[PDB]
Amino acid sequence: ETISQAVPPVRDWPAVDLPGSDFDPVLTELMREGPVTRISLPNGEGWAWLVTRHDDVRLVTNDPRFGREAVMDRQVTRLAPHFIPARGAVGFLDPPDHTRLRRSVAAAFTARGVERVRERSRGMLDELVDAMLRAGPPADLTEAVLSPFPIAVICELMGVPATDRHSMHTWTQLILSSSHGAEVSERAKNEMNAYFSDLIGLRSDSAGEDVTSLLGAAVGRDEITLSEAVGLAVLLQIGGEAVTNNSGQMFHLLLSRPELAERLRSEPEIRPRAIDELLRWIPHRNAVGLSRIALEDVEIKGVRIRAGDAVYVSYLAANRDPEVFPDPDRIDFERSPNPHVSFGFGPHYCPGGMLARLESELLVDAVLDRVPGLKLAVAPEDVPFKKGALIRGPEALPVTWAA
Ligand code: HEM
Ligand SMILES: O=C1C(O)=CC(=O)c2c(O)cc(O)cc21
Ligand SMILES: O=C1C(O)=CC(=O)c2c(O)cc(O)cc21
Repeated sequence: ETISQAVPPVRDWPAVDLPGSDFDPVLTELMREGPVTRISLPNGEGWAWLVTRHDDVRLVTNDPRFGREAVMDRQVTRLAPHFIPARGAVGFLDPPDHTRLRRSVAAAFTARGVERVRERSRGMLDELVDAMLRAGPPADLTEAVLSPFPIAVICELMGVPATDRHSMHTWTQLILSSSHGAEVSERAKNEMNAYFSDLIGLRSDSAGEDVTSLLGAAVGRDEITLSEAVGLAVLLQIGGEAVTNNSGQMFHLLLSRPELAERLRSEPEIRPRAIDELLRWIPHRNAVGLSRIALEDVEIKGVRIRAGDAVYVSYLAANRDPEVFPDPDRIDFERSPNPHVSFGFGPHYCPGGMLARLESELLVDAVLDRVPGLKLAVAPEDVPFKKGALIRGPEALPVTWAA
């Protein structure tokens, strides 16, 4: 019985700033190589496994045999020189503890929960768009709207005072500053970890609808510890700005394809489905994020993952799975059920998914029908994207309209 292979060599995945929303050439390679591959990233050390197919990604992210808690142990190979989550944040918690932590704020993030901030956010967005309309056609449709809106929405939902929004943005970008943008990221994490400790403890020891009040209440009832509450609050706060990057890519795409743009401009009722397809397609991040450690031996597509080995999943790769999404690279606003995974999978799935969709829907409504014929001020290829980041997106989005 011939001796075959299951030894894909370790392939280096250097830090590379990609153009616009173009797919990562290296990930394409890894995908076709096989369902299970091995990678080496800029920071940390080792060669972690990489899963890329839709079904296997769901398996790894939803199976108790793969944990996050142990990732803190050794120094797994990764993109960021530092680890983003705190030593007790949900990102580094497994089911037992992870479950009661997510349960503490779950009601604030369901479709029903986030719809409660819908109208409030709409007014907030109109104020930003109106201010832009007042300034003048030449505008940066990121600094004017895409950045300020998501920041205001997450701050209002978290219970962060408007006067502190600038601090949140400063710290978040230093932490997600592609991390290799220094490492000054650790001090920024600590400062943010101190801010939320104060907020949760200070004032949030009463009754409010905001998330920090909810967390403070849970801490007071001894349901979760401080630190657990702070760790979760910080990840929610930084994650809230993910909509800036993503919607930036969303509008760059739309403004690059007149066919797609007019259809959304003419058919408002198809916008929710269309936005979900865009979310599937847009390559949200550079490379991969946070791995999981095999807690025991597990076989994936004929490959034995040894206990202790690190394993990454690529949600971007899974969203381009030919088997699940026929003609993966094509943007089809109709799309069958299309269960992408841009918001992750398993216990760690994004708590902000519904909120992100709500924000994107409001942004599209305002940008397409509030601003008279908005359009890119330069060629799609001339739009500058962030070069040295974790979450991909425009550094600036030059636009004009018709006023
Ligand atoms: C279109 C915008 C967004 C995208 C594409 C996105 C995507 C993701 C992905 C891929 C993960 C990884 C799941 C894993 O660990 O395997 C994640 C986690 C997370 N996201 Fe988002 N996200 C978005 C917006 C948000 C927003 C607005 C918030 C704040 C409400 C948020 C909060 C979080 C948190 C707290 C986690 C960690 C969950 C955990 O480990 O339990 N996300 N997100
Ligand atoms: O763990 C990941 C991860 O592995 C990939 C991500 O994109 C991500 C993210 O966008 C936000 C997060 O809170 C966590 C992650
Ligand atoms: O981009 C990353 C990333 O590269 C690793 C992360 O762990 C992470 C995270 O825990 C939360 C985030 O919002 C983003 C990230």
